[PDB]
Amino acid sequence: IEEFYAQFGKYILLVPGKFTGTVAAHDLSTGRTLAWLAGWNYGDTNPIMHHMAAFPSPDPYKGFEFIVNTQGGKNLFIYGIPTTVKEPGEGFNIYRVRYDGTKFNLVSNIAEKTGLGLGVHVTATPDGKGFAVADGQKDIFAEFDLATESVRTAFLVDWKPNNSDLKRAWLEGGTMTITRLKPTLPGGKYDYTGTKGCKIDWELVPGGELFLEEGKVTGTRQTNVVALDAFVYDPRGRWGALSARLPGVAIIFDRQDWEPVVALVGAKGEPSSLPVKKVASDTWEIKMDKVVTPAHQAGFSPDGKNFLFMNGVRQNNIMVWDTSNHADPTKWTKKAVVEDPGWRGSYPNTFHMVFTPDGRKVYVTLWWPSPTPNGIAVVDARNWKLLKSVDIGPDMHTLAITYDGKYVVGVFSGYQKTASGIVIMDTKSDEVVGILPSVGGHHDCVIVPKTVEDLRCSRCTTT
Amino acid sequence: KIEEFYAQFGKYILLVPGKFTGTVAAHDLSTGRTLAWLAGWNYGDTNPIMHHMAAFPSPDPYKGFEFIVNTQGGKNLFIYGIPTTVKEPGEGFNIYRVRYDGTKFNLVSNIAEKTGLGLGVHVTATPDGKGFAVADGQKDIFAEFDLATESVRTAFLVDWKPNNSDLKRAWLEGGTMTITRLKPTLPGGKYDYTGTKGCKIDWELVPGGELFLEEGKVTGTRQTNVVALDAFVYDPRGRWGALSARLPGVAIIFDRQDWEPVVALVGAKGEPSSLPVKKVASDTWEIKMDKVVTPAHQAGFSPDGKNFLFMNGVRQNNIMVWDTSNHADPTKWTKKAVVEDPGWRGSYPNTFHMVFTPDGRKVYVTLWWPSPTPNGIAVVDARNWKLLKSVDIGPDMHTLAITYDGKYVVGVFSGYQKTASGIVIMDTKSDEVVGILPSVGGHHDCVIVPKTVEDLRCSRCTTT
Ligand SMILES: [Cu+2]
Ligand SMILES: [Cu+2]
Ligand SMILES: [Cu+2]
Ligand SMILES: [Cu+2]
Ligand SMILES: [Cu+2]
Ligand SMILES: [Cu+2]
Ligand SMILES: [Cu+2]
Ligand code: NA
Repeated sequence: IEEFYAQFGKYILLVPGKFTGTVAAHDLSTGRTLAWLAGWNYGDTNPIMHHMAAFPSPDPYKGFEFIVNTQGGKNLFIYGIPTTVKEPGEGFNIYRVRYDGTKFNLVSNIAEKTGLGLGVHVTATPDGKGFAVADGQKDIFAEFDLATESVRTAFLVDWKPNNSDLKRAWLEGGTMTITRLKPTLPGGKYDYTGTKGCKIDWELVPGGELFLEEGKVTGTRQTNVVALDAFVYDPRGRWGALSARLPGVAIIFDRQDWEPVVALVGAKGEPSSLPVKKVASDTWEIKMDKVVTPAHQAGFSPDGKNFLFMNGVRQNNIMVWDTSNHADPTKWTKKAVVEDPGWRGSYPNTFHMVFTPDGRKVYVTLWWPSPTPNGIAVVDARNWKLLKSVDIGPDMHTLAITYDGKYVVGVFSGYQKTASGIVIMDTKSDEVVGILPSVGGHHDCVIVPKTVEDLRCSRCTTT
Repeated sequence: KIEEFYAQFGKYILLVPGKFTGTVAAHDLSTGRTLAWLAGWNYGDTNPIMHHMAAFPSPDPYKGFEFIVNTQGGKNLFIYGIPTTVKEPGEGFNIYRVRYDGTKFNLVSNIAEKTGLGLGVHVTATPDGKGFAVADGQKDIFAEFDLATESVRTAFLVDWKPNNSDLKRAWLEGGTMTITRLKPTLPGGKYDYTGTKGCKIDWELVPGGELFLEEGKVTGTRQTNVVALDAFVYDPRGRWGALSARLPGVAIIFDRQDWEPVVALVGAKGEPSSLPVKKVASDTWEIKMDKVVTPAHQAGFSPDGKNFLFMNGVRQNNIMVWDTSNHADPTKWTKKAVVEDPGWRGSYPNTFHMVFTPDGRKVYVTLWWPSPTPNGIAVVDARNWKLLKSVDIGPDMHTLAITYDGKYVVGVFSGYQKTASGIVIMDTKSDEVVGILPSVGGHHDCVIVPKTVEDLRCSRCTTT
């Protein structure tokens, strides 16, 4: 067994636990868990540990830092756990955690310091000195400076539907408005702690994008939701892509002047992009005459020359843009679309991804609801053809890769109530080399990076 | 491919509680998958220190099984170094029945709320698989429960009256231990001991913590009346149970047929095998001790029931063994061997949790130390009563279970709730570690789901 682990190399796997309330680092070279922390011990009464990213450390085994965030409110009530809790904790914390070579230290709550409570993807910036967080119930994203724990920028995104009827509010198109946000409380604090700011009272769960149009999700501004998901970074610098699941759009922002420059449109058969028009000193718009399908997971390739966005449910595919023109995102155009006849139903959804460091392949999860086994698609990232699908387990989420390129490491999470695990796949044979047990509902995972170059294949360039 | 690893382990499911993680989980050791987990805080349990557990026989665990897991609460949250600013920790002391249904866990009931008894230390299944006991060493109460009707069969309180009321001498100089059969005091035949109610001390005497009380490190309203009950372990032959009391270093044998204590075994080397029990009221018994030589903690019978072990701790670190082959008469149980080692002569290691092989030829015993000394597993020849070998594992070693075919010991270590943790598997032929699996857990227990009553002889029933 130690022979088993000695193949993997000295890589540390970090995972949040979703409804377990924990975060944990595992030493893939020995099978030992190095450290873990349980949010509830600190008085977080609803620690839905959601997403995270880790910063470059010259020796992760001596120390490393990471951000992990949580959801809260009625997000406790949507995974089927028959809890009698009446008033769930507000959550939406953004925790800075440092491993000191023995234990995790809860260093700070960045959500409490800044007033932005945001509970979906966390991504590191490519120089490892800042991070972004987005939220799909509030439709806000921000980028943060790690050293000062302060907001660099924050934006609200809003939908104005053509047809105010809920079932048609996205299908018949609408106007997306992007507004740069400014702090409203004393001290330069934002007023978005806890559940404050929500358009809907819980998130749109994996594979659940259409649940809002279907009348399944309560809240006060249902038809104004776009479900922001993530801000992923071009590894070349300068640009980030903000995914918005309901319009199926990735808005490219220029991080130099903090403006949106163009809007990629996910659906197959739809234009490569739509323009972003500025309408006010801090406000921009995108007009869409229709929305063919929602989309979710998004990512750049290691060299930044491709960007992927996974259309889901109304279409299940991998949409690929040629992003090789780093100077001009209005040049980025659809170059390929990975499809398969077996993805013609509502599920599976093409899901989380990770590229090999050499950019030659991308691994993409295939998610279904219970009880179909969920899996990993292996895709040739030179000719954009599906090579292989491999079944893994129920409710498969994210993939990380060891930074030598030799093993993909993924998690599945049992819909928070059935089987869960860590899977390791050998990238030479594309076969599963083992399952390790995992007490986790993880929707995320990362391998602690040593360099900035490692972030190109980490929770920086992709979800 | 680890599947080669896992195919050798066999079809066995390991359950572990997470202590400070607040979870309980089952792992399928044949595939490495976690079958199901549950997080107590999801259910509104704000301080779910998931502590001890026992599982009941199931003809096919993979299609379903049930278990009990209980929790601690109150200031137990504050004793493992976690820099929490929480000021009003949940009261805790829940006892949960959980059922795996082949797909997920189902929190079937809260037996503490149902019965009125909040007891947060060892859980042990009875030999027939139809009942279970739970003991508590801050309240010094234990009870046996009927699983089917989720009711109390019997409950007892145990109290110490010291010869010397000075806290540092309150055990050393002896005292009277009083055992009282309790009656429910609330409507519905409920007891009144939910949450922190009944505590004599405000937290459990932590692993390796026995004397923290005499040295004045532990607050509480009845500090010199504590005996720190630990567990009620069962004779696999039936009839008898042994209730361990850490501070007096005694295991009180009870006759489960009429629920009376019958004899008190005394742990310490050089002291008598046992002391008599005197009945002094319809519901009250006494044991008199002229002194207490050392505390004792882990306790258990061999699978055949003919030996009983009690681990002396801190004043002496040894394994005391009684000949219990006389099933008819516990007053005849007499010390027959003690396992000692030069390396056991400091305060630690403390011989701790244990598991015997199905054939009874060996017993594996945890060696626990405070950080930063590597903790491990001792392998003891259970026929000649000699230490064969010690193996280093990792920090904060806890319990050991064994697969029912006898091939693998499976143990947990728990990082003092802050550092490294994991599940260790040890081949019982070579007595070497055959590897570590990751584990997000602070587990102080673990059990492999049994299929038969015979399996329980090597599970959380005969030993802790
Ligand atoms: Cu996402
Ligand atoms: Cu996911
Ligand atoms: Cu998620
Ligand atoms: Cu114990
Ligand atoms: Cu007999
Ligand atoms: Cu223990
Ligand atoms: Cu414990
Ligand atoms: Na009797």
